[PDB]
Amino acid sequence: IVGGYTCGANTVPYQVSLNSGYHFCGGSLINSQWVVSAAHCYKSGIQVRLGEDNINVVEGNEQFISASKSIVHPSYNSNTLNNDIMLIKLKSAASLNSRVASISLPTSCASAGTQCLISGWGNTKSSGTSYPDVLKCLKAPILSDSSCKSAYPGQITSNMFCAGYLEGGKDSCQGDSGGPVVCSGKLQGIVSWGSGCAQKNKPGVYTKVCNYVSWIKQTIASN
Ligand SMILES: COc1ccc2[nH]cc(CCN)c2c1
Ligand SMILES: COc1ccc2[nH]cc(CCN)c2c1
Ligand SMILES: [Ca+2]
Repeated sequence: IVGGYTCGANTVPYQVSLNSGYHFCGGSLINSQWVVSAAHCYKSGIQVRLGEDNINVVEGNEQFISASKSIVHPSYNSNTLNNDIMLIKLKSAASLNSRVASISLPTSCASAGTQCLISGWGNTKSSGTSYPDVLKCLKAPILSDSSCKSAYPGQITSNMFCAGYLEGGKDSCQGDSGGPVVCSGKLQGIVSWGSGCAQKNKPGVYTKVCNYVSWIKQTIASN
């Protein structure tokens, strides 16, 4: 997260870190057994780390649970990033509490102008590299579909939306991939892609979670 703020330990209780020897992506806990992330975060050997603040220090609220199964969306295209969503099932159920909590799925899509919270352990610099230990947060509005498409000609599908600041300076970045965009208490987005980070006229692009709720629910119901 570039241009954000330190969230505060365990204040984003649905935020997970996906770990394969190191943090490599975010995700969102949606029930005691399941995490939603980006399809571009797929790899084998994932350990889901819940209750994290400092990802390099055991602080006492973590739960570390290995994935039993990953399900990339059937229509994910890794060249265009269309349908950039994946589900991860935990080998055992997380113990839910005030610091490890699921985030509600949307019942309808969110509108341009809605304020959201984007979070992760990604790079905090737009030119250069610095990776934080503690979770970073950014409040950002959803942008209009028209401004999103104008910013990224030929690339925005009906399964994507932009959020952030056309002036630059505030954005998600590398390592925030797969993490949450939460608006009015609902998971509306997943950190998906963008041109650089925090660049003028190049806002972050996010998977439009509301399009996937039926797939998520039916997948959970049979897996
Ligand atoms: C865009 O950066 C990342 C970062 C972490 C990642 N893990 C696995 C993948 C590729 C998915 N098959 C990936 C990509
Ligand atoms: C500019 O390099 C990267 C590298 C990896 C990334 N993952 C997601 C994003 C977009 C964040 N808005 C991103 C950007
Ligand atoms: Ca920790």
